[PDB]
Amino acid sequence: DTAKNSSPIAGNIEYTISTPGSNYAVGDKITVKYVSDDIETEGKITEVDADGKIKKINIPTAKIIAKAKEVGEYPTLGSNWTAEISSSSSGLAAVITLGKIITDSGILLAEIENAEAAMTAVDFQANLKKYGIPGVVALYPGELGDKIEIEIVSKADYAKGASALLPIYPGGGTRASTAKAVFGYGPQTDSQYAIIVRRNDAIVQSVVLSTKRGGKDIYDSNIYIDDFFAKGGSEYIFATAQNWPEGFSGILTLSGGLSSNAEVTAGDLMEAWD
Repeated sequence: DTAKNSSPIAGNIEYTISTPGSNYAVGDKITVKYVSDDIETEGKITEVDADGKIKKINIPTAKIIAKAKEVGEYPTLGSNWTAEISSSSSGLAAVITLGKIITDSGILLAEIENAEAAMTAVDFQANLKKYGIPGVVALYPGELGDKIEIEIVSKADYAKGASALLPIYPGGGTRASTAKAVFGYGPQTDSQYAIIVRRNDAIVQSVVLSTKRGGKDIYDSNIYIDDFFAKGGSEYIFATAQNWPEGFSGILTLSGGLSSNAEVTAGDLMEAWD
């Protein structure tokens, strides 16, 4: 069929800011209802302009997806579903129109020598910005990449240790940060992020990398994201600094991994056996 690498884009809900309105604020809550009953109440406005016009929002999808599957509307959704901004907000007049649950990861990597071109392609990048997440994906295409989860902690949030409750994307909820428990040494600049890669409850990689060209670890090793990955720094994931949200901390669930039927080996099955 079609090969795809698991990404943080799949699993999100399409949205359009049909009318931006005005006087809204970041943090204003958003409710998604099904046939006029609350399903998800922890959506939020994530970007506004100077006049309070809504620019970006974030809607967690775990409860929406669970319900959609129950009622036979996954992942199309449709006109049974509505989004609204909490009545407590100062804003007015905005209209948010919901679409489907995204199943396309939006990315396929082949040889890591051409991966940066894929990672920085305009369509993929537009979706990273729209959903407010960094571009971190499974290195190899296939369903197995869905089992990779990334935990990312900024310098400011690293200092907080387990007091930092990290939001989980795109599903919702939070989880206490493990970065201070896992690393001896944390981010050294505000361009640096502790990245923990887990597969099947096991940390398979953990490293502090930078979104700033030229930044290095204590051994003068290059830790700028795109370089680190282009040079084969990971056997599990690939990433870009482009549109990495400044100060991002959070947990990324990857999905949408898909194999080309002809390319699957018995080895891939063994590796999936858990």
